[PDB]
Formats: sequence, structure tokens, C-alpha cells
Amino acid sequence: LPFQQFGRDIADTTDAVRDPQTLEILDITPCSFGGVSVITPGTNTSNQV
Amino acid sequence: FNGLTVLPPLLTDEMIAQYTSALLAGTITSGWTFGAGPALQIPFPMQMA
Repeated sequence: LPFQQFGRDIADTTDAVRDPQTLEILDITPCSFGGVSVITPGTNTSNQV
Repeated sequence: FNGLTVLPPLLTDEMIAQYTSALLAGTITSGWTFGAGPALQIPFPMQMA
């Protein structure tokens, strides 16, 4: 809507935004993140992971 | 988006269904014998008797 500048998810976080210079709507997605897991056999057996 | 992750189960639903199908086939074709050793076939009416 012309009055609304931001947009929020169900869990109260910003997901859409309106550009001030040009009246455009942009979906904001957080940058990728994850957990790093290391698969390895015993160190005595080998040193490859 | 805020650092919470959900990890997939080790056994997919297909593998669970396969396990249940194996159990059902074993209990149909061999009665209770396959649960305590080698599977021995028997006609179903005799198992019901």
C-alpha cells in the first residue's frame, strides 16, 4: 500500500521493503548460513576428511 | 533466519514404509516363527488355527 514502507513476517521479522528513490518493492532474504560438519575416520587410520 | 536449523531424519519415510512392509510380509507368510529365528512358512488358515 502507498502508506506502508516495510513488511513483516508472521514471526515478527522484516521480509519486504520499499525503495525510497524509486517506488519499488524488494524482498529481503538473509544471506546463506549453515553448520559445518566434518566426516572423518580415525586419525590413526587416516588423515583425510 | 535467526540461527535455528532443523536436521533431516536419518531414515526417510520410504525406508520406514519398507521396514513396515517387510514386517507385515513376514508376519503374514511365517506367523511368529520369523521373530525367534529362521522364517518357516505355514498356510494362513493353519496359523489362524
